[PDB]
Amino acid sequence: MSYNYVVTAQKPTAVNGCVTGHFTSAEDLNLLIAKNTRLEIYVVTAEGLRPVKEVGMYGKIAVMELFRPKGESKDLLFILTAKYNACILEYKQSGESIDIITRAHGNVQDRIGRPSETGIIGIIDPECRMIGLRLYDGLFKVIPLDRDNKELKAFNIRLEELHVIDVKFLYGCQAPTICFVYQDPQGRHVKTYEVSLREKEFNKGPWKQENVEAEASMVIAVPEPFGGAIIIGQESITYHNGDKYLAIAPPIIKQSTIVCHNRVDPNGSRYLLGDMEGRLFMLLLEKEEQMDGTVTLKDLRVELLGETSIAECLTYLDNGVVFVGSRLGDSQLVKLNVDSNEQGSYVVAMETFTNLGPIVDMCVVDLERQGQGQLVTCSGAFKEGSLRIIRNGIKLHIRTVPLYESPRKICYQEVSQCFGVLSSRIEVQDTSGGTTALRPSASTQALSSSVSSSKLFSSSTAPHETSFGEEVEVHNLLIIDQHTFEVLHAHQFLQNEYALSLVSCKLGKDPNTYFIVGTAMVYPEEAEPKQGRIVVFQYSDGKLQTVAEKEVKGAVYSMVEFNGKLLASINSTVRLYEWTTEKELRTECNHYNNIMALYLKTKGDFILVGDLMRSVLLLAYKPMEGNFEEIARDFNPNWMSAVEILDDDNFLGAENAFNLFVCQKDSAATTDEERQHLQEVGLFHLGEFVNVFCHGSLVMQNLGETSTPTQGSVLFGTVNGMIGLVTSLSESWYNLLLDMQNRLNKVIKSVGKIEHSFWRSFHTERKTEPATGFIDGDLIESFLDISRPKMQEVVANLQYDDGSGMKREATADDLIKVVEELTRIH
Amino acid sequence: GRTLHDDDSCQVIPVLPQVMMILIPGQTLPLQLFHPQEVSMVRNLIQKDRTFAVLAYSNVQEREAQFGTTAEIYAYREEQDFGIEIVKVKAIGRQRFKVLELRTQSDGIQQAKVQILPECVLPSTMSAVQLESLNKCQIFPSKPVSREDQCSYKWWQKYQKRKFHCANLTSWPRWLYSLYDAETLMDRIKKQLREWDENLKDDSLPSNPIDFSYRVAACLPIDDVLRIQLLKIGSAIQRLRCELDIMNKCTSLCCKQCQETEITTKNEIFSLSLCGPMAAYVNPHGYVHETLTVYKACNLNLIGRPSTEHSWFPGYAWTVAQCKICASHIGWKFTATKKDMSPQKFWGLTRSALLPTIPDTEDEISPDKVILCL
Amino acid sequence: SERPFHCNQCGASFTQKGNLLRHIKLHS
Ligand SMILES: O=C1CC[C@H](N2Cc3cc(C4CCN(Cc5ccccc5)CC4)ccc3C2=O)C(=O)N1
Ligand SMILES: [Zn+2]
Ligand SMILES: [Zn+2]
Repeated sequence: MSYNYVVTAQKPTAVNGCVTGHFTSAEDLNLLIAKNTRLEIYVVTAEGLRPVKEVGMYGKIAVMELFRPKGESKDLLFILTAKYNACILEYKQSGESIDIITRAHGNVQDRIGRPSETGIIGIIDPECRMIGLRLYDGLFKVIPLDRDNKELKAFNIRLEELHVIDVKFLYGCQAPTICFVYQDPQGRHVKTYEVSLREKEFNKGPWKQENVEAEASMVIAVPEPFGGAIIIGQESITYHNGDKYLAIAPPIIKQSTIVCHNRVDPNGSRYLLGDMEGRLFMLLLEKEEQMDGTVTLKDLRVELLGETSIAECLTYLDNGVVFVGSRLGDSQLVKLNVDSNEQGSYVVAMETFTNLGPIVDMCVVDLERQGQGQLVTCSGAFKEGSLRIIRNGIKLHIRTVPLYESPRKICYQEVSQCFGVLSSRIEVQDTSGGTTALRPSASTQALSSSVSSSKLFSSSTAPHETSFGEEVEVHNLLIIDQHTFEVLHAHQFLQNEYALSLVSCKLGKDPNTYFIVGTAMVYPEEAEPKQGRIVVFQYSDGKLQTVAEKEVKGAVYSMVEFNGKLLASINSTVRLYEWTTEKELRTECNHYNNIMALYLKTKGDFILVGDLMRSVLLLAYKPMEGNFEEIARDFNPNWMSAVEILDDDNFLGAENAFNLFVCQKDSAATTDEERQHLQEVGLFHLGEFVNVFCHGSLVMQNLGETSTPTQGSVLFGTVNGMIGLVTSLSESWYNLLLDMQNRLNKVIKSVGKIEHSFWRSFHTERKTEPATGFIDGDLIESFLDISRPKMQEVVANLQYDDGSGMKREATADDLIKVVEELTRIH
Repeated sequence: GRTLHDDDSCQVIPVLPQVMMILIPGQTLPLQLFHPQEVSMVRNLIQKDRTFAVLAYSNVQEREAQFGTTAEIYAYREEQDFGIEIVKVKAIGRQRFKVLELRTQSDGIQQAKVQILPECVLPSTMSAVQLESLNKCQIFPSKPVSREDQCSYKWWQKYQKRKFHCANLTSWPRWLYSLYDAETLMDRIKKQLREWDENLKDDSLPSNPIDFSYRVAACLPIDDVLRIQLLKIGSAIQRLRCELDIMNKCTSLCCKQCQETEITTKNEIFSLSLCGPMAAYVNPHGYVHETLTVYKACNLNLIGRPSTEHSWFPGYAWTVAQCKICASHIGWKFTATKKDMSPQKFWGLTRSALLPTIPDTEDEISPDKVILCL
Repeated sequence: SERPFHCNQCGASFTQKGNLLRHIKLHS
């Protein structure tokens, strides 16, 4: 019933995997990076990285491992998607035509089976005899690596240990042996099993169960010289190999948790380690050749190298050049100097690759052109906290403004040529009683500073204290110039005051434009919030002044401008405030809901409300009555991340398993039963996690209405930095473009031979249906990159409905100009 | 074994006419059948699926029902009691459903076309942003399995930070995700049920949150029309949330025995001495009473004349007070002897005779409808 | 009407024996 079109404005920028090897040819060294659905292949030069190929898949890349079976010139690439698509890929070049061929493929999903808490784990035996997958608790899938197995037929093996945390394949074992850390009631332990392809069963491993530390989180297989494995936990690093079990907790590491690793020496003598706070370490495995050729491990030593961006994964290339794959901030290349610099760091940044990071809020502003809008986002977390300015190249031009603290919300106040941003920085409890900052960030290094006067809850204060060392986050409201982007003022909120919502608008008869923030007093023993404020600020003459301070009974999750009035949501209440002439907030309306009013979008007198469990609710302000009345609803439980009003009748939301959905006001609604029920009319597996929805376009808005083929324009920012745009269509275009999609699928070569319809099929852990009401804009726009012979294959025997009378064979030239019309929406 | 239909499918299964009480899945239902058509129809179920329907009536007199629960028989025995030959049958609630049609047969037994409502199971809220490297820090180093070490919110605080570490990737904080986290919601309930009545939490309550939510829906002190709301919810999370909102709305106390008489509200409580509002007092015959002091109480009759004999609050004379409806003992009315006494009249209710309930608005002048939260 | 039949549990006074017995049974 709703015909919507969805297209990528910015591919996912966040890195979630990386491996090195010889994939293009046996000689040159490759670096392969996974950016969610994208896969980038590089060649390691002495200068930097020479890009070679970049391909996309019909799936979220969950496993990516190189390996060279016996009788192969170069490595093969194994990938496993989020929907459990398996495949082995080969790099093939014929002069200058680069193509990734699908040697074998298949889906390895099991009907029935609990997806493990630890997620998908994929490991390949170092002798390339087999692939092991840990997909479900209590099972271990084994794919035997035969030239015969082109469909990847596999078998599961009963696994008595249910809560497995990590598993690797061990080097230098008679039979393929797996080593894993699991948990049972007595704590965590490490155990080994041999895998028999003949018996299709488990056998006793080389060295039986051993007890490990409480927080054992990582297993590293150590190459052939050593044998055995290294287990990294929260405070210890241990090496185990049957006879020996060495564990060290050097003081340099106790302060942080290690989350990623990578091997430096091919024999395993050194490893790179990165923690949650950006630190970088080096681990040394001391050897002893003991004549024979039997090297025995003697000790373990750790050195602090320096600080990098918060690393999701690491990979050593060569000549001390290391690729830092980051999810929260920019990915980097760093040099490892043998001799320190003046700061003490042996690491030096070489290149910086932009990562729009986690986009947690954004807005569109025209800013300077007065014709072309620009997108300013809240990207990254912690020291990687940043703003980003995205605009069209006049391709995408991105300018970065680092904050060194986490930004939460952003909104634009044209009246004072600046932005309002809510941010939070981490401080540590001081022995004096106060708190100590970790580094100077945007809120600390501001020109002007202020703290709100402890008034309402200065007398109403609960008795509790914070222990030394505890991390406690302080919230600020930042004012940022719209040109230079420096922090003009930083208002610090009360202690334990948590800032949730922020808006900039004019209220009532008042012509002043205000910064309104909704807060919530967050205490640890207090589970649901019982105290919060709505503060009205005014920014005038470089100084920020508190105008009004309105206490509420709970958390102000959302606020919107509602035709001259302030529409706030306190827990389950939808309260409407009015701006008195005495410049104070006076309650006019209340509406008490069945759900917590977390998501709030408004169009005129309609209000769209949503909670975290995909409970969609539609309210309307009745002017004569002076209160709220419910219109319709659709409560289907599922996790929901953001929501937006397309038009008066359509509603767009993003829900669990990276899906998109459209709920629609039921036409032909005769009963008050079906009037008051919204029908799900569109479902789509986007592959990304949507955090924020925004009306606007990054193109020249086009003054004279030049028969815009689409109606509406909604942008959205995701966790992996992907920025997308959604727009509505007409019935004839949807029906046409849909038939375009199904013809393209027949001629298009899918990486890994994944069926497009399967990739976009609405998927959750329980339910999996096909996609409706959504056109894959990225698939349509790919029509321009195929050859004219493939276009003639696509258009062959294809009619439109133009006039309901002139349906004729679409020429490839008619159709080419059509897709060009669609590329112009971003 | 176990006969279970598929989700969202249409099924046509019989309804027993004698039954009326709402059946929550999981709890057991014992029945006593005398009529031969009831027995004959049950006997035929033992051969086939062994499942029948138990409706959740909104008005039992008119027999109005929109939902209900399937009941699977698991015990059958032809007994004798009081010179009557009766069959005693035990069934268990299984699936929920939505009422479609109520065609009544030639017998008194009536069939019911119905659509199976599925139990909505959601993966971890953070599972939605992919199980990456901070995943290995998602699992916990066992539980403390200590009543006093796991009451340590130091443990529950470390639980929140670690389970919801990825909260900073989204637009909401960790503490919001705790408000939708089952384990947290469960322990929030347990702490309040133990507040109502001391009892062993480990044995009495199931560990699974689906089993927990339903089990609590049965034992909650609420009207069966209100209980229909809980039967509608498909997500154990929304169910646990709703039960917490109810528990917070049970601000009044009624007669534990008849449960038809609202005695007093929590507002009327007050601490007479530093001892507290509630304390344990003894009478001259060795009987121990946990007594709650409240300013005002109603729907009570007095017994005998006032006496200062062995009064727990000198300056006041007690008069035995009992329920208007069932005459079970509720406590005493305390009346001052002199004029300089501060409250002059108050009430001493014994705790074991009370039971918390939602304040009903039987006065139809201002009946604002109770809205439950999800 | 001097009520010499007392309940040791709650203290109720009653004027004939058989009325107190009806009372102490409701306590159980
Ligand atoms: O404040 C409170 C609330 C009441 C509660 N009581 C008091 C109480 C007294 C008696 C017996 C005591 C002995 N007399 C003999 C007597 C006869 C005539 C005149 C004076 C004495 C018979 C009743 C039995 C039960 C209860 C009971 O539950 C309590 O102890 N304190
Ligand atoms: Zn009673
Ligand atoms: Zn008595």
